[PDB]
Amino acid sequence: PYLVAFRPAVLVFFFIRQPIGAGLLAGGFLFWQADRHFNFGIRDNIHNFKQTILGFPTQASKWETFKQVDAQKRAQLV
Amino acid sequence: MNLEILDLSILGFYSLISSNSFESIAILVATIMPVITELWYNYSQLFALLYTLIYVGAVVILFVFILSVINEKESGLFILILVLLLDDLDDNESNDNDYNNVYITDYADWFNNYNESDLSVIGNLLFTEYALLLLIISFILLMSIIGLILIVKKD
Amino acid sequence: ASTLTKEDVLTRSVSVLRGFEVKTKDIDLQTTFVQDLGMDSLDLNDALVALEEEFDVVFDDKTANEIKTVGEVVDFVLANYLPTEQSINHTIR
Amino acid sequence: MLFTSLLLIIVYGSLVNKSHLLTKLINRLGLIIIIYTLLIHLNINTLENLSIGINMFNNLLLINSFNNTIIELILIICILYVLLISFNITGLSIIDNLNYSKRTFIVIVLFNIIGLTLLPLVNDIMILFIIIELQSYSLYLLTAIFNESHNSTKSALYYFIVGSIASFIILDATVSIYDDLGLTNIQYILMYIDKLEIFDLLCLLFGLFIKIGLAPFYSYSITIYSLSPTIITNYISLMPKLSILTLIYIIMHYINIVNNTDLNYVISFLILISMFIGSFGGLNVIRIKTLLAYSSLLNVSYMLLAILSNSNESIIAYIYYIIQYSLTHINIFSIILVISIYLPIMNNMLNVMITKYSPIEYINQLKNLFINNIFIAIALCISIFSLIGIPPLTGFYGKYLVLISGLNNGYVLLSIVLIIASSISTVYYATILKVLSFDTLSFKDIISNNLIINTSPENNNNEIKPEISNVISYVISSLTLIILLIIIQYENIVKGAYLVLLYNWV
Amino acid sequence: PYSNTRRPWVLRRHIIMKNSPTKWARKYSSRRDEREQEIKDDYIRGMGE
Amino acid sequence: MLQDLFNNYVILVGILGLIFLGVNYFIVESPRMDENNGNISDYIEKSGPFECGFSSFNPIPIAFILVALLFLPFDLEVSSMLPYIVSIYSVGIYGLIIFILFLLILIVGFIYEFNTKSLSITTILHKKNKALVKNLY
Amino acid sequence: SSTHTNDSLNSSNYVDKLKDTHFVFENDKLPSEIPDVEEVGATTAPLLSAAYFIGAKCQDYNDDFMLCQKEAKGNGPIDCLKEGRRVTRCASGVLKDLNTHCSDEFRLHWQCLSFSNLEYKNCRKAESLLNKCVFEKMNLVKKIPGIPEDRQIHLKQNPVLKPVALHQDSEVAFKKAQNENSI
Amino acid sequence: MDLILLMLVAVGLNIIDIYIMIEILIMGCTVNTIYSASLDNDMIGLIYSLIQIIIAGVESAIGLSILVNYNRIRNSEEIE
Amino acid sequence: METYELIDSDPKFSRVVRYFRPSDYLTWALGTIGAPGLMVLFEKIEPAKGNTFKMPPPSIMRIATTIGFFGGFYYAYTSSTKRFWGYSENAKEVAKDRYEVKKALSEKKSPYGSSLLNPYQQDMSARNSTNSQLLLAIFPWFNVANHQSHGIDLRKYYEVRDGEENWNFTLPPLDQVKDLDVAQYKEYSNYP
Amino acid sequence: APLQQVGRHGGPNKCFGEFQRVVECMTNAKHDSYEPCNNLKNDYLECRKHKVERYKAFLMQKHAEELGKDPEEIGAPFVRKRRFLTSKTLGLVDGDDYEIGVEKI
Ligand SMILES: CCCCCCCCCCCCCCCCCC(=O)OC[C@H](COP(=O)(O)OCCN)OC(=O)CCCCCCCCCCCCCCCCC
Ligand SMILES: CCCCCCCCCCCCCCCCCC(=O)OC[C@H](COP(=O)(O)OCCN)OC(=O)CCCCCCCCCCCCCCCCC
Ligand SMILES: CCCCCCCCCCCCCCCCCC(=O)OC[C@H](COP(=O)(O)OCCN)OC(=O)CCCCCCCCCCCCCCCCC
Ligand SMILES: CCCCCCCCCCCC(=O)OC[C@H](COP(=O)(O)OCC[N+](C)(C)C)OC(=O)CCCCCCCCCCC
Repeated sequence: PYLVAFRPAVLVFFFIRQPIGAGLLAGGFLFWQADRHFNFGIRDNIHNFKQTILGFPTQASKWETFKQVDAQKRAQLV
Repeated sequence: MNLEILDLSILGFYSLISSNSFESIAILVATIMPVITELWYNYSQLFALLYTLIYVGAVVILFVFILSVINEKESGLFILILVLLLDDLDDNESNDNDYNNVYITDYADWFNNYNESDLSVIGNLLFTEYALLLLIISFILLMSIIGLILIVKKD
Repeated sequence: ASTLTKEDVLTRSVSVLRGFEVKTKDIDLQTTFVQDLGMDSLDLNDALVALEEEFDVVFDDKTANEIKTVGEVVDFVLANYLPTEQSINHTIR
Repeated sequence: MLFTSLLLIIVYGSLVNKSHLLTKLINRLGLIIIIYTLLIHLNINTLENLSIGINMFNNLLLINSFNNTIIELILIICILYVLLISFNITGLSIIDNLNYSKRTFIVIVLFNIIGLTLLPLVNDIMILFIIIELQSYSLYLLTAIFNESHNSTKSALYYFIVGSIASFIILDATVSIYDDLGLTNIQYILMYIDKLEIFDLLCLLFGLFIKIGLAPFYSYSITIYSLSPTIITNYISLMPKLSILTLIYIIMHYINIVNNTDLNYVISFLILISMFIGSFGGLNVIRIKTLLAYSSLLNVSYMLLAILSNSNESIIAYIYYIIQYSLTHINIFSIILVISIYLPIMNNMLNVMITKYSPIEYINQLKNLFINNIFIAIALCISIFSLIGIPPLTGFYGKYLVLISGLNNGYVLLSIVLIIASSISTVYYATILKVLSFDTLSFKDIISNNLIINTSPENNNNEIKPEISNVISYVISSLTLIILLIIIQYENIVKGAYLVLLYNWV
Repeated sequence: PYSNTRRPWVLRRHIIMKNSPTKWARKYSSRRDEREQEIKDDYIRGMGE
Repeated sequence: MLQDLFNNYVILVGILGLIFLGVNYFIVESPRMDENNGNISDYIEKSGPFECGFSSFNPIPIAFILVALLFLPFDLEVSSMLPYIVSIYSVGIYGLIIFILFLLILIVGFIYEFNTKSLSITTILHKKNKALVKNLY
Repeated sequence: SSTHTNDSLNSSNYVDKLKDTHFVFENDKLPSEIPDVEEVGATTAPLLSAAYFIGAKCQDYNDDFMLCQKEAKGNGPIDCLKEGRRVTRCASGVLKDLNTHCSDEFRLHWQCLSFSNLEYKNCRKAESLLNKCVFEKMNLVKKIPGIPEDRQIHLKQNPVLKPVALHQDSEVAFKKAQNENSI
Repeated sequence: MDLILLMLVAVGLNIIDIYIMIEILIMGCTVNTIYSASLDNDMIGLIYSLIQIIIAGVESAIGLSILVNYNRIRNSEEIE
Repeated sequence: METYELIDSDPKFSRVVRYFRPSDYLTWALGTIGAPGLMVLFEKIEPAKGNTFKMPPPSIMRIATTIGFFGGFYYAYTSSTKRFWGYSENAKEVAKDRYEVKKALSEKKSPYGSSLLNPYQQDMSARNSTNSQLLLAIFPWFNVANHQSHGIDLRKYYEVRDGEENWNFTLPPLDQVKDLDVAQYKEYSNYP
Repeated sequence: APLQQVGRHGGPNKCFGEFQRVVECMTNAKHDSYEPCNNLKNDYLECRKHKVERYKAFLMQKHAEELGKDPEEIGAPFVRKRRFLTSKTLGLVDGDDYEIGVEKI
């Protein structure tokens, strides 16, 4: 609970000490906070790019895997 | 709007621009406090306190104790910002997409009529079930007490 | 380690000597100080102290009245050159 | 026996005055404590009853006939080690007073022995991370025992930093295994050996690889060993490997349950590199301790080939190898600590500075040892020849048995490389033997009263005064003939290796 | 109450505290997920039979 | 249970901290008001160290440095007795006997520092005396 | 104890914010084939007041429900629903009985408990009135198993631990019955 | 962007700075353990965390004790 | 292997010391005086100072006896323990153990004894001390509690072996002996 | 054998019961191999992480999109703020939407 009290002081001292640097790191922080608020889909797609290149099981691959299982089982009944 | 993220972004900046041993010590405190606070909420309140009583109360004020006996002497801004912005793109330490983006719940039960603190259980196990761990740790602390004297005491 | 050699002292010695009133601009090992350069007590002390500021070697009282040539100073620096002790940060990290 | 008397020595140590005679006699009490521990241990522990493996202390520690033997090995090497400080090695006070100044030298050793013996027995991750620290800290304290020295302290600071990184790597792997399974005990984890992430046990070994100095982490071990005093390097370059190679073998025994092919390749990559660096490394070096540090890396490389293969022939190979390399390492460092009395004295060139901590530091300080003390030189030559692998010395069977387990499991590449690195290494073991004897006849007619041994006064000039202490000379003589004459008892001793079991049973 | 079960932000966003041999394997190696994906896939393959 | 009231208190103290910072920057009279002679940065004479008036140009002893280092063990000992405080009953006699052992091991550490006099600041650099003795020849 | 869990409301809304906790309702009901039952509608103070009286009246039915759990071998919630309704109906019986027989003494007790942090030691006077009235209308006697009869805590004449603040209604009702009933 | 070893830039350029980084790294393993112990509702994991805090405390003392003796060595002339 | 009868897989501290054969005290006798002797013998093999024999300080002869005393006890303690586990000859001990256990059962008292530990702590104190002697060289630990996880079947004390019919013991069934698992859970299966 | 998975009150936690049945299955003498206990080990890991269960929720969320179903009409209604668990939302007959007291119990 100590940071909640110390947060008002340090944020003030971040803009006073390094005003140009403060306007970016705080400004950049608000972008991603807004991005998740507004479902911009950016950080999600930056994430999906990494999982594709590094061979991870992506979200799209699982849903494609379900389609292959779904399409196979349905024709098995016929 | 998790304000925990902003604080780490600041700490991820002063760590790169740290110059003298004043800055590095302040990194340790500025790492402990986000640890202590995020544990006070969320996961475990008992260990949010156990950090402060031991980390800050024993080691960190011993860090600044010895540092006053050591020494006090002495790319740009766009690269440091560029390093942070690329480093900030991915922040999912795990890669189980189902385990991250799906929420769960637990069902409470009334069987434990003997409600006790998490520290009482730890004492009830560390002092009875795993007494050997406790007695070895005492032995290690004994080694340090004799160890620390022999290294420093010249005579 | 002592990275100074005899030539390194000799090459940089002239530049300091070129910075003070010298009768001849030709100075080498054989060149003297009082005779060739016409330096008296106070004149010679400034050059000797100046070489202490560049070569970072202190000349004692025993050698004070026993200096007669500029080759001796150049050879003296090698016998009396050490690197200043570096703090724990510089040495190992 | 250790815990009861270690506390007695700690209290008794500071009660009496600080005098080198009282410290030395207190060091002997350290020898008596270790001797009793061995008798008490051998009395209650047998190979027949420990074949199954007997859980102890709420299943925190598990002991079987394999870990039991290494505990007996650790205690015996320590008994020979304490003879280096409990008795005179050279006799001259100038060089032997370094071993008697520090009172807490023996206390720290007994702290490490408790850590050394319990490390192979760990059966839970909670006690693994503790016991590794009890041993690890005892190393850092030991390396810094001589705080007046500048090199010894800088060794411990360098040792502390790397050892802490290795501890964190070990800690992180155990936390990762705990996060996947939620269990702590290793026997509980064995149930889920097919469902945990197997590489987390590799991350655990990468922590243990750092502590024994395996390439590419070899850099610090060579630096540390070359700097610490010879009395210290004899203990920190051998003991940590005794109690960690055994733990690595037990973990590798568990990992081979699934027989992961990817994990063998990564470890084989480290084994292959270590033989390269351990062989080509020592070709161009001038320090004797740096050479033996590279020899240690190569012989750790050979043993890890047996551990990786991990079959019924590996136990026979690893048990025999660890015993023979330990005695040989004691034999060489016992000789180097004694032949410091033949050093010449000036009456300059290169301004070579020799300190009382490491009187023998360069290989060329062994010159004319064939002339000064021929019997000692032959003991040194025999010890050197064992590491080369000249049959029928103990060293030859060590490589013969490792190759049997290595080739039995399909390690054809590593076996051929192990042989090439055995041939390359022979160059810088022959250099030691060239220094001793190759100039004997050109220096047979020499006038030299300028030895260190010549400083001692002549007591009677009639009675025969031996040049060396009784105890230290007898240890060298006992170990020299064991290496040379092992051919007699080899068939019986190897039979003793057949009986060692690690969950083989049937 | 339904909630998430993610690690603390300081664990996965400190410039130093997020670097360890096992954390890099979690974050950049597919070996853990490929095995643990098969169990999930087997849930749907084992229904119709 | 329920710490929303405590949370607001933590917020209030944090907000109250800035009020200590900011109130001075607004209440104080500006430099031109008192003497105008110079700003804090410009007034080097005032914005300088105090050394009793005269201008001048911590290598602490071993004991002070040794007391600080020994604080770390003994503090971990005390702070590790917390589990026994909240469970002194349930562990019963077995915990009590374990607890006493956990101290008797640490008493030997206490005993060891007592005998060697490691804590004392010590005075060896000075306070030396000798007895004058005639040397008749 | 007060540790953050995933089953009930945690300490502060910040904890809910960090965990992104959602409080989820279910609009369905129990399936038709499962017989309906009227849940007990008493809060903490009434139950803590009547915990022992519920035990005396429902002792055979508490045990069967808990014995059913043991014999269900981990399948308790589905294999002990029929037994679960027996305990609920018996518990509702006592609360209704205390409401039509000892209504005055009942409210005096649990209102004392709400006044004094639900601690049983702070409402002895409001409890002695309730025990006597219950024994004369429902034959239910409070008993604490395991110890002798004459060592039960609520019968101690001089308890060492007394409330800091005396309840006024407890004192008035005690003194009102001090001379009238206990002549 | 950790595979480029970015954390080495964030470390200071003194021996005391290396000590800090190790303790931060060890603290990362405790926070993970408390994460695992709490979610599983396991008190065995919280015992492990208590041991990690205690053990990592001792390692801090031994490191600074060595560093203080090492630093005293350079300024150990003591001529007066 | 030279197995024998398993008297007690977790022998109690008081019973291990009681069953010390006269040879076992002799071992303890040797170890207590062997340690001062070994210090003397070491000076014989090589003196600490000089080249001549010099008896070590009387102060050292006192501490060495203490090390030998606490050292020689464990050799006796380990020798006695192997007779309980079945690793050593225990014909003498089996006769003694069966007589006492039969006497305990005959008097309607538990063979193990009354305990101050609740049923969990008895189980916990079994796991901590059982087989601890295998590490008694490294550090001490003893079974000082009256628990019941001794790894035996008490019916082996019912049947009468050779040379035991003279004791004239009468043994009640196990469900009537104080302080036993089978005769404790009569009201609640959760509590003794 | 040492305890694992001890809840915060000193007794077994949620996933200990599934842990005990694995230990009983493995150490039993009747089993020739460990093949029988393969499903028991899969349940224990399911209890701790619910990874398979979370996967089934991922499909249901994904599948609800492709048919055009809206989570408002299929999902479970929820309240996100702990001070707005109003008595009207709770279903109390006389209840009103005012904020409930969560400042101090
Ligand atoms: C927005 C995105 C942000 C992403 C953050 C990270 C950005 C990328 C940073 C560099 C990434 C390089 C490493 C990539 C991940 C590690 C390798 C890996 O996990 O595999 C991924 C990739 C291909 O793997 P793949 O075949 O698809 O696996 C599918 C199996 N079903 O494996 C590869 O083939 C990669 C090629 C690696 C081989 C060449 C490099 C190795 C040789 C140089 C190593 C450097 C020296 C190290 C020496 C070791 C020390 C002993
Ligand atoms: C109550 C909050 C008060 C905050 C006061 C400082 C605010 C500045 C922001 C620092 C906090 C960011 C986290 C990084 C830790 C500090 C590392 C650092 O470099 O601090 C820099 C600080 C400002 O100086 P600056 O000009 O910006 O940098 C070049 C200085 N030659 O120069 C310094 O070296 C700091 C001098 C004071 C050191 C006091 C101890 C450090 C602060 C501990 C309490 C703050 C806890 C962390 C709060 C933020 C968490 C992310
Ligand atoms: C008929 C039976 C005979 C049996 C032996 C047959 C094989 C012998 C092989 C010898 C052939 C090469 C040796 C002679 C070539 C000269 C090499 C050399 O001197 O270095 C050249 C080059 C740099 O040039 P420079 O330094 O200027 O040297 C000029 C010398 N004229 O520097 C280089 O190019 C060095 C190349 C890099 C080093 C690569 C090392 C890889 C491993 C090489 C084998 C080592 C063994 C590996 C396995 C054992 C250890 C694990
Ligand atoms: C009775 C059965 C037990 C056998 C004795 C065992 C211990 C030896 C003590 C004897 C007394 C003593 O050491 O006396 C001292 C002698 C002689 O010393 P020196 O070299 O001539 O020195 C000069 C002495 N002056 C001045 C008297 C001449 O040293 C020896 O004998 C050394 C023998 C080495 C020990 C052999 C035992 C090896 C055991 C191996 C098990 C792994």
